[PDB]
Amino acid sequence: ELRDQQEQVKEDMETKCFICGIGNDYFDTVPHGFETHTLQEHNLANYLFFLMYLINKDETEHTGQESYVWKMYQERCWEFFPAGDCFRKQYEDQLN
Amino acid sequence: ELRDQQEQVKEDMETKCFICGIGNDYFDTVPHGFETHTLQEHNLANYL
Amino acid sequence: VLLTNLSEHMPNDTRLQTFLELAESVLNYFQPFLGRIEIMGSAKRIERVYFEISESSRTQWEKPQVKESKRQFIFDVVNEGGEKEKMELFVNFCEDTIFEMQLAAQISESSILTVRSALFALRYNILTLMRMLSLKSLKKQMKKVKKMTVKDMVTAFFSSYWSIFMTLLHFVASVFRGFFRIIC
Amino acid sequence: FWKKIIAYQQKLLNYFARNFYNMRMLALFVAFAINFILLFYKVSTIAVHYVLEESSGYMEPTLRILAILHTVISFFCIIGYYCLKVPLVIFKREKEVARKLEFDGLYITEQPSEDDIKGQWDRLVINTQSFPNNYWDKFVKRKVMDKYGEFYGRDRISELLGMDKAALDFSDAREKKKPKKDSSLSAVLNSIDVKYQMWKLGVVFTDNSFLYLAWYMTMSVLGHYNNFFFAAHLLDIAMGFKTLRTILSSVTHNGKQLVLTVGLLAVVVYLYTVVAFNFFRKFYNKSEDGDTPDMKCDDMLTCYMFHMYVGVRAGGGIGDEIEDPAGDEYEIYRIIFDITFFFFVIVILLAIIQGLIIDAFG
Amino acid sequence: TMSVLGHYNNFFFAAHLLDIAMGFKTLRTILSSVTHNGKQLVLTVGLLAVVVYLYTVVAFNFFRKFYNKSEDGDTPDMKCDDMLTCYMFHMYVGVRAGGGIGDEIEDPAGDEYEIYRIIFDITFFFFVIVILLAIIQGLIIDAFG
Ligand SMILES: Nc1ncnc2c1ncn2[C@@H]1O[C@H](COP(=O)(O)OP(=O)(O)OP(=O)(O)O)[C@@H](O)[C@H]1O
Ligand SMILES: Nc1ncnc2c1ncn2[C@@H]1O[C@H](COP(=O)(O)OP(=O)(O)OP(=O)(O)O)[C@@H](O)[C@H]1O
Ligand SMILES: [Zn+2]
Ligand SMILES: [Zn+2]
Repeated sequence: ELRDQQEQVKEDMETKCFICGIGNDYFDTVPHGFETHTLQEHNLANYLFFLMYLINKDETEHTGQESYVWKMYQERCWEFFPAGDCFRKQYEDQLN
Repeated sequence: ELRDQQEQVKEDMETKCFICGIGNDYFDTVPHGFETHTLQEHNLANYL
Repeated sequence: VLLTNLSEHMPNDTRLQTFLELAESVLNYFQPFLGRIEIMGSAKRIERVYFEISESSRTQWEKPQVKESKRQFIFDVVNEGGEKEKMELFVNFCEDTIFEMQLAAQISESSILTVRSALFALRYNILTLMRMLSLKSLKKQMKKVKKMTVKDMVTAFFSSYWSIFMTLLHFVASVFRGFFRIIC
Repeated sequence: FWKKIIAYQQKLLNYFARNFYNMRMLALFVAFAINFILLFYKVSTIAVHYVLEESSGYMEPTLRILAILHTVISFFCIIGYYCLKVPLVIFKREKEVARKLEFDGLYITEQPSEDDIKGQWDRLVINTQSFPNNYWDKFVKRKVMDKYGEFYGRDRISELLGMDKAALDFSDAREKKKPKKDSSLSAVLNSIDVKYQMWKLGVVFTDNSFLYLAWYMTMSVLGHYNNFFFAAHLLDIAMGFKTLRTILSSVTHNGKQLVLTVGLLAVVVYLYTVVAFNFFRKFYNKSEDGDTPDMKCDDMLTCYMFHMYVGVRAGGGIGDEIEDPAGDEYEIYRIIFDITFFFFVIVILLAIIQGLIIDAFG
Repeated sequence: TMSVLGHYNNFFFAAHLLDIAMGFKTLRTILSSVTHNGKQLVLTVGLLAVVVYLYTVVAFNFFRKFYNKSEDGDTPDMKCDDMLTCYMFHMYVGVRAGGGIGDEIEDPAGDEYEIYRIIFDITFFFFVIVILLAIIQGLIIDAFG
């Protein structure tokens, strides 16, 4: 059971993105697309660093996007996390 | 075998709707779409 | 940040890539400190956000304890985590990790002998093997082997490899002796 | 003269390289034959006699013939290995060092860790004139030159790579053209690149398979002094047969866990030894005659040895071997001691080992 | 043929009970666990026989003194003075023993080879009794799975 759980963790992390949850193949239509997406676009470390930066930033100095995310994090709403969508999927026509 | 059967039950219920049988991804094109569908639209308790 | 935003939002503007080629070095310098995330913006669109990542934050993130905590968190979320609580647990883990990396940054304020012996043994033993050729005294052997027959030919062919195997045995013995001297 | 000697040497090398594997099978077959003959051996009279007793009487000369043949085949297997698989090892090593030199600057920008014997030994081959002897790319020195010639200095890169500077221009200019025949002994001696052969011999000596074959030959030689040394060659079946690889991989897959399980067992047994030594020293008499008591737990080391050997090998635990506790003030504590020993050591830990093997299979 | 021979000797009819494996499909599932990995099971026995032979070599060369199996002192019955006899002993008694060959050979206390003999016994118990039998059982379980 422990070995199967480890394998399941590995398979999930290798087949779908942590944040949005889209499969690897859709990003892999472009070469190296999945790792590009999971390491530059939807990196969880980047979200952690953004929370750090937004907390350590002064509230008066917040931009509009930062203020939106700040208010919504204060109210504990997680809709701002992209779920089922991404930049590429939104701009399929223009980007490609 | 018993553990595998339990895991299979969990996987089936988490990946496809009980009534219609459509996969989770199609509903998940809209955020929280699968649970919305399986808890308000196609809830088996609602049929009961 | 301005140039990265412009490039990523205008992916096919030749004037823009030439200008980026001009701006190449600065972007390379600022690559580690540039953060990039995507959020579901107020205009019902996915918006990409750029911020600053500090060197201290990056180092504390790359410290091994934080990596172990990340692995444990991912294991827990994948195995016994639901879809509702995934983003809540992720934010809780982010908060705890941010606190621990800040505290770590706060507090953090300001074999070879065996390898050498083995290399020396290799050098010495191989040298002792090669002195036989280095003497350039093969003339005495050539005196008798001027009448070269197949038998003497094969004999020398075998003798060379036998000498190599003797050298290997001597080298292994020297390694064991040196290791014993080192441990003692 | 040389045109014939080199050709015949090449023919012999090719023959041995071709027949490397068949000789490795023949060595195993001869090893099984020798060990089957050795099974009809007995000692006689202490006086230890190397006397083979048999009804036929011919197996005695057969043993000597088979031993000589085994030693010859073992030597031939080293020769065949040298002719066949050494070139691949040299090719891979030269490829790795060249790639590290070019795309990592392993000796220009950075330096070996001083703990990597491979990296430290590879420093010799860079200066050699006969570099990529086996690796195809002969322009690696001109590539490293073009990559790091400006920042780190052309004169320094050339010195590191052993590239000679003035000779190229002085030969492209007015240069005398007269070759000299290699048939001379001085010429054939000067032709050999001593340093490159040194590095190659070092790589071969550090090769694992060559070391295993040397061990095989050494044991074959020692078998003449003592015939029972030929039994070590039966340890070669694991490598001879691919079928045994599947069975052995179950053990080797989780070898670290199997060793740690034994360490944990040794710690648990040590704790039980501590408890028995402090509280139950009275039940460890192992002498039947009452006149001489033989106590196995008056000493810490002796008691631990007892628990590790007799208690562990016992099917029911240490209680199967130590005195019955009936009618004693420590009866309940000793019963708990025995039951816990049986449950944790005999039942669970051995189950952990077996589960590790089964999980390796799966 | 066995049915015919049963008339000459009635106990030849017991061989026909070996027909249940083919008569009942239910026994096929149980027997398939054994037959699925039969080659591996035979190779495991061969490997066990080789390991026991190596242990026999070691005992014959170094520990021939502990293999007396006679209680009365007047007639010594030594089981390892001969190579074949010692191998037979190790293959039969040592393997069938639950604790290894040390359960059946003489106690080594107070001897110059005490440590070596203890290592010999422990390694025999670990490699033969514990691991190889575990390999056989794991093969059967893996066949089931
Ligand atoms: N949002 C995400 N952020 C990061 N990685 C993701 C994400 N979604 C999926 N992944 C997957 O995670 C993989 C990286 O694994 P992970 O971050 O757990 O560390 P690792 O590769 O085991 O090692 P290390 O601890 O050295 O970073 C990526 O290759 C990718 O397949
Ligand atoms: N038609 C359906 N009705 C209800 N749930 C469905 C249906 N189809 C699929 N599901 C899945 O069933 C999950 C709910 O599980 P289930 O109803 O078995 O109970 P539970 O979560 O184990 O706990 P509880 O007993 O507290 O309700 C949903 O999250 C969904 O993924
Ligand atoms: Zn994503
Ligand atoms: Zn439905």
